[PDB]
Amino acid sequence: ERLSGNQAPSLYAISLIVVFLCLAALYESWSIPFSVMLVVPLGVIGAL
Amino acid sequence: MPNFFIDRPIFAWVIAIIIMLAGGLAILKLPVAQYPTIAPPAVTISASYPGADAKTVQDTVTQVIEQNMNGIDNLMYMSSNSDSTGTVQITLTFESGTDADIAQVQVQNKLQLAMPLLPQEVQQQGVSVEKSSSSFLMVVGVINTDGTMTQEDISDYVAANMKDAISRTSGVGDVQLFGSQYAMRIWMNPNELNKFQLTPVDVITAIKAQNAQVAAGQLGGTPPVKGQQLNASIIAQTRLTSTEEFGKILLKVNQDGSRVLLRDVAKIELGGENYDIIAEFNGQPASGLGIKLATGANALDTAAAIRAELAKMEPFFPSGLKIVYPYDTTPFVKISIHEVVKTLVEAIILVFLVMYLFLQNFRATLIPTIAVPVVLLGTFAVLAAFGFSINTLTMFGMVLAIGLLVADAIVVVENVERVMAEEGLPPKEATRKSMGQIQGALVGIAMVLSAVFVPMAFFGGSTGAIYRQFSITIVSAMALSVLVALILTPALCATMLKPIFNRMFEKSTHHYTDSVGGILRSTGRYLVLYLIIVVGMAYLFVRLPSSFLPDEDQGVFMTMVQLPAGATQERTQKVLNEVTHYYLTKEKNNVESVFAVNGFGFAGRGQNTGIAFVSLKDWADRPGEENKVEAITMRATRAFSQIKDAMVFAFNLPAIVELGTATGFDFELIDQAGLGHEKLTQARNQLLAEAAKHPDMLTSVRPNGLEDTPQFKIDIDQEKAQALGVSINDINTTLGAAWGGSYVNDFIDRGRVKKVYVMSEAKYRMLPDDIGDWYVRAADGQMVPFSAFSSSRWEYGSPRLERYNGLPSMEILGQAAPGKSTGEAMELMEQLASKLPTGVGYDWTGMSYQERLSGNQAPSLYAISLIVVFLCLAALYESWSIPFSVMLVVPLGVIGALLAATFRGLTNDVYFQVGLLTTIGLSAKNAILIVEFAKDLMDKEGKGLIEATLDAVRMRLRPILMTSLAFILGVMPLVISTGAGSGAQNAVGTGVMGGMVTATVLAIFFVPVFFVVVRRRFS
Amino acid sequence: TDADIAQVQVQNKLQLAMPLLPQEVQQQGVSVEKSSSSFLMVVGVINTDGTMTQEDISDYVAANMKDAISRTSGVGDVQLFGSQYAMRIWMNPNELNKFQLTPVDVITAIKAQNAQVAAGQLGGTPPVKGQQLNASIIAQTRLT
Amino acid sequence: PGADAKTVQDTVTQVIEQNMNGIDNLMYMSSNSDSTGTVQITLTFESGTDADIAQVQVQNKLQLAMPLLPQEVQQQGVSVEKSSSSFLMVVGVINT
Amino acid sequence: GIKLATGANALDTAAAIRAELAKMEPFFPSGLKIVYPYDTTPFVKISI
Amino acid sequence: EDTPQFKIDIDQEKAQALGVSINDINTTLGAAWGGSYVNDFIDRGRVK
Ligand SMILES: CCCCCCCCCCCC
Repeated sequence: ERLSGNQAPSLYAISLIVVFLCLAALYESWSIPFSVMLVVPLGVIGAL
Repeated sequence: MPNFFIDRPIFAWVIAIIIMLAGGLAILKLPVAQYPTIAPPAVTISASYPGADAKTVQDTVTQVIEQNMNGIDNLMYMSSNSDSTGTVQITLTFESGTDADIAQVQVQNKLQLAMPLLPQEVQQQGVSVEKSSSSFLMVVGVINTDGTMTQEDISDYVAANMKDAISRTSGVGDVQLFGSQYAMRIWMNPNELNKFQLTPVDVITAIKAQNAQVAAGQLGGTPPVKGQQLNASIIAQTRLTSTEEFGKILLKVNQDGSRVLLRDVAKIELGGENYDIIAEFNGQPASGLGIKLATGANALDTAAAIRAELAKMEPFFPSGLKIVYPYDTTPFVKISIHEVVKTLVEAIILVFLVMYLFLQNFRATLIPTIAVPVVLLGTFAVLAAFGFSINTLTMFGMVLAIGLLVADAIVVVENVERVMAEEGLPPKEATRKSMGQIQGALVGIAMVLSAVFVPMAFFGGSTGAIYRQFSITIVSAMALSVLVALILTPALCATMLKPIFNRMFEKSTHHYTDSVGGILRSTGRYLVLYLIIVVGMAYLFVRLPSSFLPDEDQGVFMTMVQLPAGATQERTQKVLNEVTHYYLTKEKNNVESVFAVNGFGFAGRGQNTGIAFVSLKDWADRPGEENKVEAITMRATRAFSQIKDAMVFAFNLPAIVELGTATGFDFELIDQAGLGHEKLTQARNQLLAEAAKHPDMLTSVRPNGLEDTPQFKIDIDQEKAQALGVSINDINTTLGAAWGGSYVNDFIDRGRVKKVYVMSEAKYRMLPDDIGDWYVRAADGQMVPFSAFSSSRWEYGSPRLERYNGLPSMEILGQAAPGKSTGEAMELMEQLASKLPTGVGYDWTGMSYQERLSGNQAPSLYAISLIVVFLCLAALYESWSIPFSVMLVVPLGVIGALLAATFRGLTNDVYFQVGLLTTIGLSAKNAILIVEFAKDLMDKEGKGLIEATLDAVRMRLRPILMTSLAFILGVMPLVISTGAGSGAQNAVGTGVMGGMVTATVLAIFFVPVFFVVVRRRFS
Repeated sequence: TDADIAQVQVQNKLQLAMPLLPQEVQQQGVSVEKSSSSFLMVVGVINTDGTMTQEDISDYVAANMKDAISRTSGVGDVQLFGSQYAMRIWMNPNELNKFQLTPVDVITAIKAQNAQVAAGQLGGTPPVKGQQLNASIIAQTRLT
Repeated sequence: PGADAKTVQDTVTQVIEQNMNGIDNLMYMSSNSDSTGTVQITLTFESGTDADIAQVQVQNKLQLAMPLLPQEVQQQGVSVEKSSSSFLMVVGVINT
Repeated sequence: GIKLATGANALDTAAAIRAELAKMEPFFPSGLKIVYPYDTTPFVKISI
Repeated sequence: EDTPQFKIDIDQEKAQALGVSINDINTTLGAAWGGSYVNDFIDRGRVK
């Protein structure tokens, strides 16, 4: 239990890096992925 | 594929970041050692039978064990020893790739079923099945300053307070002591045993009785009575804890009412379990801790954790006890890898300066400053995929790989700059024009260079384990370099490379094409000049000594004193006090410390054998070529030549401590017909005296074992022992326990189980006249001397007996003469051994076993190279006779390496053979891009075969000088470096840079010769 | 099933039971082995002249041939069609009767007088200061 | 058999535990020692380890501890089992 | 009589038994000869 | 939690003076109060 909750923050970090780079390698623009990595806090707040 | 990046510079940036993030989190999770596992897996059975000579050990322990080593998988050979110390060492060597944990359990399960077949005293000592990977990470020595703690006071403190937590602190493998802990120690006095009519048998019987453990049950146990209210586990007489309690042990009571106790006939100390080895550190007494390294651990992080833990023990020590470090190769592996990472980082700097010389724009020099450290990082990400480590072998694979990386980002980076010059193409339209040229002969670079290095990982058997460490890390830095040439390289030229020094007036005014155009007029005069190079490289290659790995200054060397036969422990301690005295009054300015071990040497463990762990100063505190181990061991061996009644040979460590040597063999001599030991020595002396009359082929031939020594036979008469009525199992027990020692049972000291030994006191077992002080009871109570039933004599016997594959043997070490190869010396030895007496065989072991089973692998895998390199170049061009123009550049790079190795004193070790193939790699890469352009100018234009060759050579002249000048200067500190780890980089650096001088100064002339001469033959 | 691990798991659970066996079973050798049910081959050894009997060949192919074949990789176990030599003592109940001897007295005499004895050393460790000699002491050996 | 819990603690349990180091993948150890004389030493490995590679690595350095144990343990035999702690099911048997 | 271990190749084992027997033949006493009265592996080779 | 125990303490030399052996004592105290596995028998075809 203190291994799940201790590595969780690093799961959220490397999962946001991958979805950022997969987005920039598809829609070209560096500003595109930044348009949508701002939408992640809008959906996390309803989850919790 | 590189033209898909017409409009995707970002998608090139994404998967460049992915390679830098795969390589970034790989370095932080990758093992760091000095060397990989080169030696094949080997498992050592160690048994011990105290008091026994070599024959009692062999006939009761050694043959019984090895008649049960069967059904074990992947076993190459097996070889055992039998000392007069009383020790067995059976080594079982397995094939490469054998799971050493699986093979070890199979060895110990066949031995666990053979434990009821061994003597009971061997079962009490316990056999050990350990994986022999003998590489001391670092030796923790422990000494007292003033001295109240003796040899065994320190060794018991280490094993009870220091050994347990060093076995912790993750990354530590097995630990191993220089000494033994305490034991309760009964020194018998045969005068009182004669006086009270006791034997040593009566002493042994009363100690097993009055020191035991009792199961006693419970109060209110199960089934109870009804209405029971109480449980209590009851405790009975436990083991003894103190020295005073052993003295009070009743032996017998005389009829007049007197107690005959143990301390009345003996004296009882608390001493070591054995007294065979005594260890000193600068003369004052010491202990020690050899430490091994685990799997998947760093060698730089455990030594930073052991030493960080020994600082958390130095408060709690007794006042006087400190820690020294007589053997620590970790500063050598810390510097010598950091001095290769400095070559990597200052290779990217020299790219940045060479390309600001030749090109005069800042925005172009950033482009190989990006693409070269991406492929370096991606090579670390693929070593973790294969499961490798950061070691010396895979870091010089980097250094040699940074000639290809430099050559893959100078080519095309330059070609984009060239098509922007002769026409005003914008930087995106010009980058596609470069992909019309450098695309197809760039994925042919990727596949010709695979066939140079991929059939090198298939070299087998503890020498191809070294070549596989180079061949993975170079094909990795060649496959990504191409992948980083089509992607994230062209992209960096379509962007950030903006359109449109009195040296260009000298460089571009070159009469090179005026020279080459006169060479093509006269090709026959220089075609025979090429044959002088082919014969010149086919002679310097043959006349060259062979080697494995260069000698290096470890900071620590060795010294081996070996006394004659029958020598004692004080007579060997006398010489080690004269060797320690040498290094502290004659070599004061070089050596910090000397750790003398009296008792153990190469493989014997007699009292006439000793060794010293001489550790030098820091390399920065010890300058000069005169102050290295190449000279210090030379200049001490001169000084230890006039010492008498000893052989004291100071020497340097090898590269891998557990390999053999080059130009040297390792020979066995088996008696496969039951001849005997004296029939095998006469076959051994016949072979050596016949191998000494071939001095031009065989040098330094010798036996590895020991020669026969006088030993003191005692001989019981049987009727004299029965007419007196004494039993032989009382006679042999009195002789064995007193003179040899007898482990009896255990006791508990400070909550720690420790042994109890029974042996005679030292002043009653030194001489053959002390036999007359030992009497034995008869059945009726008479004390009978040993002279009353037993004579004695002196006779020869073997202090060390060897067996090989279950049959007796005598190992023979030798080496080839200066100027001849090993297999020529190895076929002579088996022409001499076919003239031996009938029933004597031979076999090859060690490194000679590997060299025999892998004979035609070097010309048979390079034959598969030359077919695939031919086919991948016949694929690239449109003709079958087009590969020639390229394949004949191979003697042009090798000729400079064979010169640069003989004008310095080098040798074709494993660092010179990897350096050839990376100069064969660069000369063939440059030759492809010449005759690619010259073949395209014939097809897409109307160039007539000399207009094509001269046009293509002047437009490839500029990059072929950039990647040569960047990589001469890159490895140029490697040929000048001295001291700290510079043995390897002088070997890899010199054979490269002298070999690629003659690939850029002469290769730029013969490739335009070969492109024209070949296709006028096949027009 | 990985038969390497499946044969470790057998003699894991067998060495729990092995000290619960008769002593004569243990000193003959208990063996665990990964093998086929039937023979891969048979290697027959004959004598083409007649200087060796049937039990002279079986001793040679056990002392000199059986152990190196069983160390060859792939060989599960070896079945010898014969037996090697033993020192074979054929007692006689009438002379044992005539001298009031039993087979126990035969066995006890052989264990005493056929022994390989560990007898120590002259000048072994820890020595007296000034010791100048070191030599092994040779007591009884095996009968040959 | 028939030993105080402190006596098996320093003659048996610690003797095993200073040898159980260097085994690959190790999360923790937890041993116990009763007054019956019984000791079990759980060697919890980290998840993803082959439980049969780990069972033969804990076994080939258990066997170099038999030279250091009291000799009464070698007749009962010190086991090593691929282990478990919870019951999958209980099968009861009654009489009617 | 030679039993084959579990998993071992029958032809690689039989070819490795003949390599050991060839090393014992130089040291036989005179008149002693190896015969091959039963071998299941020549079927495996000659049928393929 | 810490149980009361019953340390019975067989003194050596008092037993040595009375003429008893310690090994007949220790197999008397153990067999009576704890029990002793002697050997095996066969109940309905099983070694018990
Ligand atoms: C992504 C590039 C992977 C390169 C892998 C190198 C393979 C080398 C094989 C050499 C023979 C074992």
